[PDB]
Amino acid sequence: ENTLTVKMNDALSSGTGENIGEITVSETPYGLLFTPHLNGLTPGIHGFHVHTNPSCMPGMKDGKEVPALMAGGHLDPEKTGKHLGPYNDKGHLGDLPGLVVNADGTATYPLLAPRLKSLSELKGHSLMIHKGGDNYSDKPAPLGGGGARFACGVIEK
Amino acid sequence: ENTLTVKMNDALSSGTGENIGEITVSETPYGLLFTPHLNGLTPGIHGFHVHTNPSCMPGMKDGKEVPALMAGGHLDPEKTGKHLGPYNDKGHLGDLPGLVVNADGTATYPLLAPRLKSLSELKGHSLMIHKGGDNYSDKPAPLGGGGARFACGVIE
Ligand SMILES: [Cu+2]
Ligand SMILES: [Cu+2]
Ligand SMILES: [Zn+2]
Ligand SMILES: [Zn+2]
Repeated sequence: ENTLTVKMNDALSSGTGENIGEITVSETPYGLLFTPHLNGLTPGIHGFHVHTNPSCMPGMKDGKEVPALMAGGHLDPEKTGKHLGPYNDKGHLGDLPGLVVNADGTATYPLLAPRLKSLSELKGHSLMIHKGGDNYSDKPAPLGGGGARFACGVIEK
Repeated sequence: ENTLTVKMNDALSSGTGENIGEITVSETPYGLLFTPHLNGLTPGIHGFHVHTNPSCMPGMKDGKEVPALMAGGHLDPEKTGKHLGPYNDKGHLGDLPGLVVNADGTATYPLLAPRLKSLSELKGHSLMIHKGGDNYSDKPAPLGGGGARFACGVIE
């Protein structure tokens, strides 16, 4: 393909929740462009990453159900172990720019991830929108401060 | 490392208004990164572009003083005459990603312009923040719908 469309749903401790739209991913000469067509989100910047597993299912951790835990960690085929954002090749390949949410809860602003070059790199993985933001660092909080997983979609094929 | 710090000031019909912070420009392997440290803006997305002239002063047009008119138009060394945004090399080279302003009126979210590669490409030009947004197209409104010029900073 030259584009793909990822449906995004809210992540619940019990499974999958409300559909909040889709994200269209296209290839550009500068990398992958993520153009959201979403609603249902808190205004501001949200952590936004490709995660390793093609699942948005919840999982148990320290006694409690965690929404979208089965998506696994940030996509990291080079096993860097480091959350350094979309502009640093020393960290997770799955680190995308923060998702920008408008005051009415829609997300429309397009996001360029220059380190990703082909839609093939997304196949068999998941897209994640977090409750918190992303300062592209593991300091002062791990994983950019994204925290909990709010919405999720699977890229199959 | 080599970075530029561009002070940004409100643009008024009578001249230059109050400072609203600065934008730090850095070079990355993927292009220039504009990291804003601004305040005093309306929440939302603002048209954000490099303009040709190293001035932010106002000027008269069709009988009215226009804020920051002296910056000229969008930087366009290839004379494309088209506004197509930061990801499309068929339009103005000066087209940057829209400036993201938080609910409290501050701008902190960093913006990558992949088509710009060296800080030297910004010397002798200006950075412009518009009142309106930017849909990276000349339709439905020309120049992405940025409209009037709200704040501006000279580089060199
Ligand atoms: Cu994530
Ligand atoms: Cu402009
Ligand atoms: Zn990461
Ligand atoms: Zn333009």
